[PDB]
Amino acid sequence: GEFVVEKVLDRRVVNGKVEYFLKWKGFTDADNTWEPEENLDCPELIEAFLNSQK
Amino acid sequence: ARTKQTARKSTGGKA
Repeated sequence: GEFVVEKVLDRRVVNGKVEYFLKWKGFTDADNTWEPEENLDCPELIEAFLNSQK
Repeated sequence: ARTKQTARKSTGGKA
């Protein structure tokens, strides 16, 4: 299933890949999960999240 | 006006 994500909450690196702790638009805010940038089709949310950290 | 972004759930991990 390809589900709509609202925004990113957090980021880490597992096994060399980069996973973002999301917040889904389709699901509840606590039902959020870690999805890697390779599976993320959201460049907007990734950029905005990095802009938030800086 | 509706900012929807798509993401696919990583069911497993191709190592």
